[PDB]
Amino acid sequence: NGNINWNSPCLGGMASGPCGEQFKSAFSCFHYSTEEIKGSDCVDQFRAMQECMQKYPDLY
Amino acid sequence: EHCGHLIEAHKESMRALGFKI
Repeated sequence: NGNINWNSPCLGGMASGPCGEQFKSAFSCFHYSTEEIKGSDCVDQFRAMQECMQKYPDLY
Repeated sequence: EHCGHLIEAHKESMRALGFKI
């Protein structure tokens, strides 16, 4: 797999809430890649994380 | 240890992509 293990402090606080899966999906898509930039091949997951968290400031 | 050693890069990369895409 190569997964994150989501108990890690403050990363776990983004891997949570309404948009937690957008963090799971974005940061796993990046960690599976390691090309050059955070999600250079994955931008739709990080875009969904913006598109989700732009609804929710401090809600979770 | 402190909380979130990659967390500014989490927030600021999703902001930078929030401007770029």
